[PDB]
Amino acid sequence: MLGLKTSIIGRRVIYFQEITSTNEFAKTSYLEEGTVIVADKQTMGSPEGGLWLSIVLSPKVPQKDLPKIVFLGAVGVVETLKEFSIDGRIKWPNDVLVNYKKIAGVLVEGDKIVLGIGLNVNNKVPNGATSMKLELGSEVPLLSVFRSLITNLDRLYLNFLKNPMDILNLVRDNMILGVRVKILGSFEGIAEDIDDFGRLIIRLDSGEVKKVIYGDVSLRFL
Amino acid sequence: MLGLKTSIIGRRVIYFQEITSTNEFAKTSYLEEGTVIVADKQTMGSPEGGLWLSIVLSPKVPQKDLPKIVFLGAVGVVETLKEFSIDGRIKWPNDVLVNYKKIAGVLVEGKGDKIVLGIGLNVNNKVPNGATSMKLELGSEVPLLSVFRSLITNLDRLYLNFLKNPMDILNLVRDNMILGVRVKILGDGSFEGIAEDIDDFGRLIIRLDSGEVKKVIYGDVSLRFL
Repeated sequence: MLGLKTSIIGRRVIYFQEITSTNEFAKTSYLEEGTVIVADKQTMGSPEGGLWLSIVLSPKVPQKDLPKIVFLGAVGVVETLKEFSIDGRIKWPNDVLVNYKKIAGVLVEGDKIVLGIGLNVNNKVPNGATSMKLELGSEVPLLSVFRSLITNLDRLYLNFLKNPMDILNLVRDNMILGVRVKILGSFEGIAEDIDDFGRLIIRLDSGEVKKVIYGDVSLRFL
Repeated sequence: MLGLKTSIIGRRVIYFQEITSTNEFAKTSYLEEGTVIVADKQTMGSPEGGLWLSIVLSPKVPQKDLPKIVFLGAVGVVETLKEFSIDGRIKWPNDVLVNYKKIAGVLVEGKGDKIVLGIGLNVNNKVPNGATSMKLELGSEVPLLSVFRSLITNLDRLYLNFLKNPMDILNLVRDNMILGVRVKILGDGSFEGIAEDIDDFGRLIIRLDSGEVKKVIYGDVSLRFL
C-alpha cells in the first residue's frame, strides 16, 4: 500500500507499533537485503514521534569500503533535512546536528550489515538535542520524512555499490570542519577534513597531524 | 512510523513492493497474531492501485465459530467503504458489491493453529469489466494508505469483539448482505431459490420454489444471482 519505487532499500518494510530495538531485530532475524525495520518507538535501544529504523544491507564491495556505510546514513539524513529546509550538518562520523544540537544518530553493526538511523521528528528530546518539529515550529508528517529518507538512502546505496568513493565528497560538503574538537587517551586540535578512507584529519596545536579511525573513540566539540 | 493505535490487528505490518501471494507468505511464515502482510501488487494470487493484504489470526474461540472469520473481513470492508461514502453490500459469503459490481473479495486459508484472513479491495487499480473500484465509484484517486488505516481500524474492533461475543458478527452480516433475491448454487446437485437469510451458523438459507428449504455451507461455494 506504500507504493515505494526504490531499487533495493525499501523492497520490504516491517513496521512495529513498538520494538525493543530495530537494530537488534534486523541483526537477529533472517531478512532480505533492503528490508527496512521501522517502529513507532523503541523500548530498549526512542519515543513516539521520531523516526526509528534499521536497514539490512549486504554490499558486495571491497572490505576497504565497508567502513563508509555509516556515511550513507548521515548523508541521507542531511539530504532529507535539506528537503525540509533544515540545516543539518555531520558531526564525524555518525551524528547530525542543527546549530550544534543533535537531531539524528547513525549506528552501523555487522556479510550482513545493519544501518541504524534515529531521527528526532515530532518527539520530545533530551536537553541539548533538537527535532524537526522544534526547528520548523510545527509538526512534520512522519511518513513524509520516511519516504524522503528511504528514497535518498536507496540512491546513495546503489551509487555506493558502483562508486564507493563518491560518498566521501558528499560527507565533506556536509560536515562540521574548521573548528576545534577533542578526541576521547585524549587530544585536541582542528578538524580539517576526512581523508580517502573516511578518517578524520586533525591538526594539533603543535602542528602534528593525526588521523582518526572510528570505533574506539568519541568526538567532542569545544 | 505509521502510528497505528489498534490493539491486535496491525501491531506489526510487513509491506512488499511485490509478492507472489500475501496469503501464502502469511501461511508459511511464523508471524505473531495480528501481523498484516500487504503488497503493492501480487504476481500469483492484483495490480498496482489495489489493497492486497492478509492478516494472521489465531482466535481462541470454539471450533464452531472459527468459520465466521470470513465475515469479519467482509463487514470490515463494508464499514470502510461507508466511511468513504460508498454503499457496499455483501454477496454471501465472501464478496462485497457496489450496485451489484464486485469491489472486494475475502479469502480465508489456514495452517496449523493459524488462520489467514485475506482481503483484496479495488481502490485505484484497473478492474475487469463488470467489476468496480473506489476510484470508479468516487470519480477520483483515493489515498491508498487512508483506506488501509480505516480497514485495519475496523477489523481490529470487529476482531476484539468477536473474541468475546462471536455471534455478533452474524447480525452485522445479515444487515449488510443481499437478501430477498433469487440465486443459483452451482455444481453437483445444483439448485435455485430465494436467498432468505443466514442462520446462526452463517449458512445461507434458500427457499426453493417447491417450498423446500436448504442450508448452504460457505468457504467453498459458487453462487450466482439470477
